[PDB]
Amino acid sequence: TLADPRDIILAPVISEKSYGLLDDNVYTFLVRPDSNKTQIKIAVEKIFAVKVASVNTANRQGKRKRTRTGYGKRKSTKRAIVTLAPGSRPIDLFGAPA
Amino acid sequence: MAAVCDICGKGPGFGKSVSHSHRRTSRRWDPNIQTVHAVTRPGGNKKRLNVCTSCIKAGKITR
Amino acid sequence: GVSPGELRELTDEELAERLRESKEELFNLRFQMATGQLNNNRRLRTVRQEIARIYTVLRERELGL
RNA sequence: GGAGCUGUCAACCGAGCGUGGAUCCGAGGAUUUCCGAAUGGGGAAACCCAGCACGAGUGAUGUCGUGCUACCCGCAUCUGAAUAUAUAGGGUGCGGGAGGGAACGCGGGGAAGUGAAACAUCUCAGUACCCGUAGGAGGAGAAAACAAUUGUGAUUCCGCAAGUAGUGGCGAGCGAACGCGGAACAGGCUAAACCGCACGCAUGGGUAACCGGGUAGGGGUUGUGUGUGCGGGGUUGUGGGAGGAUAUGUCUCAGCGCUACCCGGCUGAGAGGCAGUCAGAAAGUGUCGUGGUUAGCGGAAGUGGCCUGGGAUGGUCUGCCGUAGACGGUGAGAGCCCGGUACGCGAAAACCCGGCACCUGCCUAGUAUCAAUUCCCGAGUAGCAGCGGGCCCGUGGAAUCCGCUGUGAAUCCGCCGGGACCACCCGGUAAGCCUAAAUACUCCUCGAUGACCGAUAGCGGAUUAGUACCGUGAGGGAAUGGU
RNA sequence: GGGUGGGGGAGUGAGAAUGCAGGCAUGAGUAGCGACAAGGCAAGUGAGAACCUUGCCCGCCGAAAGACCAAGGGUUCCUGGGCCAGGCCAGUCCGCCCAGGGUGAGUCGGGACCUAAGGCGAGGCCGACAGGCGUAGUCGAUGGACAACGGGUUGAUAUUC
RNA sequence: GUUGAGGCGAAUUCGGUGAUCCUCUGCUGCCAAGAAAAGCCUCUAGCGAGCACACACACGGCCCGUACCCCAAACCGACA
Ligand SMILES: [Mg+2]
Ligand SMILES: [Mg+2]
Ligand SMILES: [Mg+2]
Ligand SMILES: [Mg+2]
Ligand SMILES: [Mg+2]
Ligand SMILES: [Mg+2]
Ligand SMILES: [Mg+2]
Ligand SMILES: [Mg+2]
Ligand SMILES: [Mg+2]
Ligand SMILES: [Mg+2]
Ligand SMILES: [Mg+2]
Ligand SMILES: [Mg+2]
Ligand SMILES: [Mg+2]
Ligand SMILES: [Mg+2]
Ligand SMILES: [Mg+2]
Ligand SMILES: [Mg+2]
Ligand SMILES: [Mg+2]
Ligand SMILES: [Mg+2]
Ligand SMILES: [Mg+2]
Ligand SMILES: [Mg+2]
Ligand SMILES: [Mg+2]
Ligand SMILES: [Mg+2]
Ligand SMILES: [Mg+2]
Ligand SMILES: [Mg+2]
Ligand SMILES: [Mg+2]
Ligand SMILES: [Mg+2]
Ligand SMILES: [Mg+2]
Ligand SMILES: [Mg+2]
Ligand SMILES: [Mg+2]
Ligand SMILES: [Mg+2]
Ligand SMILES: [Mg+2]
Ligand SMILES: [Mg+2]
Ligand SMILES: [Mg+2]
Ligand SMILES: [Mg+2]
Ligand SMILES: [Mg+2]
Ligand SMILES: [Mg+2]
Ligand SMILES: [Mg+2]
Ligand SMILES: [Mg+2]
Ligand SMILES: [Mg+2]
Ligand SMILES: [Mg+2]
Ligand SMILES: [Mg+2]
Ligand SMILES: [Mg+2]
Ligand SMILES: [Mg+2]
Ligand SMILES: [Mg+2]
Ligand SMILES: [Mg+2]
Ligand SMILES: [Mg+2]
Ligand SMILES: [Mg+2]
Ligand SMILES: [Mg+2]
Ligand SMILES: [Mg+2]
Ligand SMILES: [Mg+2]
Ligand SMILES: [Mg+2]
Ligand SMILES: [Mg+2]
Ligand SMILES: [Mg+2]
Ligand SMILES: [Mg+2]
Ligand SMILES: [Mg+2]
Ligand SMILES: [Mg+2]
Ligand SMILES: [Zn+2]
Repeated sequence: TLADPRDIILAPVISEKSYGLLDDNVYTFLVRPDSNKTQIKIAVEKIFAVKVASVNTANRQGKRKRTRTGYGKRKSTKRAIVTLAPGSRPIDLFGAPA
Repeated sequence: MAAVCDICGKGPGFGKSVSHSHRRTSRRWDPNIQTVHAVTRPGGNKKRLNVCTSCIKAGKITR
Repeated sequence: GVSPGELRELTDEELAERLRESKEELFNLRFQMATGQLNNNRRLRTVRQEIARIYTVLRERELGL
């Protein structure tokens, strides 16, 4: 019943683009697809005790693959790109050094 | 007009119309429904209803 | 995993604190798995199950245990 | 329940759990996004946007969590517009409905192709289809019935009667009933006269002559008369009730019926009898089952020899069980190898059924005799006329039954039926309601079976199946099993 | 899994229905290989090159055969692999196959603002039932209102970073 | 210059021509006589004890689309 901000942030995105943004101190997360930007900002600030400048979101449709005779569709995801305030303590992704 | 009585609920009946050559076609028997402005108490407000002449002939409604 | 029998002595606030601790632990495990340094992948199922256990205990306590 | 387990295509791994009882099987509970009758508002179904209340969070807007917020109907309450009485309408609080489902039921609407060697009457057929509306079944059901000189005695269903009597452009066709043999059996509540009690109206707006009757007085005014409702009374066809005169108190008690008395009668309570989840009243609470259902457990007897063989369950010698020689598996035809089978045990809990108590409610004098003076016995109904429908019956001499229109009765000396009608006789008692069983069906769940199919068969579907694919859409709709 | 005999029962016999389903011939290594812009050489890669990569020539479009959208499509985009199916030839290539990646908005186009034609429609009126129409209202852009420009950057986004 | 990225980086004046664009929801002419609502401004009804404004600082700005084809080999034509 009681809501936790960690229910909104699912996992970090690990890719070359994400590693590039990490140097700029911008973090990419996979979030629950129903969330909105303000809720994400509040949740990140609460979780990491950090200051957030802005949040960018994008919905990505899942890929279609065929397996033996028919097509199946992977799940759609929502990505949030979070840029910290100019001079905030970095978020330690705990394994994503870039 | 208005083939259903508001008081007793009497509705139309269905049958056949028969010609000289005995061709039978469907037709209706409609009750004699007439407009009435009915009051519930003397000098009260009138309400318009659709009732049949049998209900009028009986004391079922009052003007 | 924590057992329901040993859970059923915490009153309400200890249960809530345990639930918060479990959610934080699950968050950390999800991040570790995502970045690929988690070895025992059964921990996620274990933590999910104990979260469900705590929720069940709380709900049944509310509904006339 | 007892040693493995982390479902399957469908493997490969990875990482773990388990005798401190896992996986697995049964029951109860918790959780249960969004759409959908979908119901806060909107919407291209699965999306968008809110209001109120309470919490969370923020430096504060933003943001989050949980509840409630459709429409209509019924009931109860507050308000009573134009407008006065008032009503419409409005507010509030409680309940209820909506939609789905394979078949079966009931009520209503209702084809054509086809047959008639053409075709309109007729048939097809009250079928297909449609609408309304149920229940585990439904509809019907307790004589205003049959019968015919005797009698039967609510309804339903099966077999006959019988392809008969009949009916029919007497064409094609259609087609009863009486009665007989069976399955299953069951009967009950009301309305009315009358008597009381409450709201309403006229009259005395006091001469009521009433207030339990009377025995005499008392206040003498609240009686008198009807409507709306609640009680009592009543429920029958050999007519029965209401109302009168002879004819009496399950058992008791408190009150009251204007007063002293007889007889009462009413209310309430206690005492007894009866009945009960039922058609005849409606719920709930405990406890008990040789009760049942939802997991399951036990359960006899060959490691037999030889031959062939990859392999014995085959052949041949032998041994045994059998309340078990059903079926299936196992490296080839297995009662004795395995799951099992005969037979016998087994239920925390939940549900069903039954029993006993609690509990509920009914019974608290009227029985018979006489009187034949009066009242009542279901109304815009019956009957009659017109137009139709349906009955074997196609309008015919057309009874019985149903609908619309018109006219329109009487309460037992009444009224209806016995195939036009009349007289006599016989039967019955319409216009209020309820009612088990015998009958119909299987989306579904268990357990069986087959001189049924065996992959172009059998379901469209043994395979990704209402899938792929085709169509804007309603719809149409495959093919593919075997080391 | 069969034979024979006494009986019982059939989805019991195919060559023709311009029959149905599957397989396979003949025509035949035949027609065709989809515009009248046009290709060539050198080098490379490779088992394999007319078609792929690089360079240089030549030619064609240029009110399109260039550059952006909307509708529609749906991962066809990028990177790394692949080469038995597909591409009217071959293919080392690909809009094909496999894995991973990639779409960042207070101002752009929409909603949260507004209404047109039209749709639905509380009550309501009408209609045997089914239902028809319609008021309040509520939806409905193709229209009204409303705040951003220049440059850079990625393999793949940019008035978004 | 592994031909990727890097580093530096001049001058930038005056004429001609000239719109399908702007002034212009303007102007002129004509008859066939040419949406609505929000928005904005204003009036009062009303509310009202606190208000309106200037500067500075710090903040909040939501949901969906955004890849690629788009006179086509990626759309409608069974087909590149
Ligand atoms: Mg939850
Ligand atoms: Mg930004
Ligand atoms: Mg966006
Ligand atoms: Mg693919
Ligand atoms: Mg009506
Ligand atoms: Mg006909
Ligand atoms: Mg009449
Ligand atoms: Mg279980
Ligand atoms: Mg809704
Ligand atoms: Mg709606
Ligand atoms: Mg008034
Ligand atoms: Mg229904
Ligand atoms: Mg015909
Ligand atoms: Mg004919
Ligand atoms: Mg013929
Ligand atoms: Mg039912
Ligand atoms: Mg019934
Ligand atoms: Mg009575
Ligand atoms: Mg009465
Ligand atoms: Mg066993
Ligand atoms: Mg051998
Ligand atoms: Mg065998
Ligand atoms: Mg056997
Ligand atoms: Mg009667
Ligand atoms: Mg008649
Ligand atoms: Mg007739
Ligand atoms: Mg007749
Ligand atoms: Mg009549
Ligand atoms: Mg006679
Ligand atoms: Mg009945
Ligand atoms: Mg029955
Ligand atoms: Mg088949
Ligand atoms: Mg075969
Ligand atoms: Mg389609
Ligand atoms: Mg043979
Ligand atoms: Mg034989
Ligand atoms: Mg044959
Ligand atoms: Mg043949
Ligand atoms: Mg043939
Ligand atoms: Mg030739
Ligand atoms: Mg040629
Ligand atoms: Mg060509
Ligand atoms: Mg060469
Ligand atoms: Mg490409
Ligand atoms: Mg190839
Ligand atoms: Mg080829
Ligand atoms: Mg409408
Ligand atoms: Mg309506
Ligand atoms: Mg409108
Ligand atoms: Mg709109
Ligand atoms: Mg527009
Ligand atoms: Mg691009
Ligand atoms: Mg883009
Ligand atoms: Mg683009
Ligand atoms: Mg486009
Ligand atoms: Mg195409
Ligand atoms: Zn009437």
